[PDB]
Amino acid sequence: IGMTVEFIPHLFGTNRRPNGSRGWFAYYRMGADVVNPNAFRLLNVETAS
Amino acid sequence: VSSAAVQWSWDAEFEEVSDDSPEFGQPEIPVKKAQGFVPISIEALQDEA
Repeated sequence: IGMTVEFIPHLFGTNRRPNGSRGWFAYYRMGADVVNPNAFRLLNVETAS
Repeated sequence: VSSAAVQWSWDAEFEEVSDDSPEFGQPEIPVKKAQGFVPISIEALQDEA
């Protein structure tokens, strides 16, 4: 899912009563990984630890 | 039916609101009866003018 934005009309407080505020909620989803780790080559420059 | 007025308040930014519930009441009025009675005689109702 791409970026989606929702508008919350009423925030609440400690005693479950309106406090006079509003917000924006936004989210998206993805995931990725490597299927085969031999099809790549990477160079590592190790410094003295 | 009788009622009071809502109690407002002065609040700062991002402060939860108090509970303002008006209190109702009900006046009530009963109805009573009054009576009078004056007897009269056949002779009196006829001979008196």
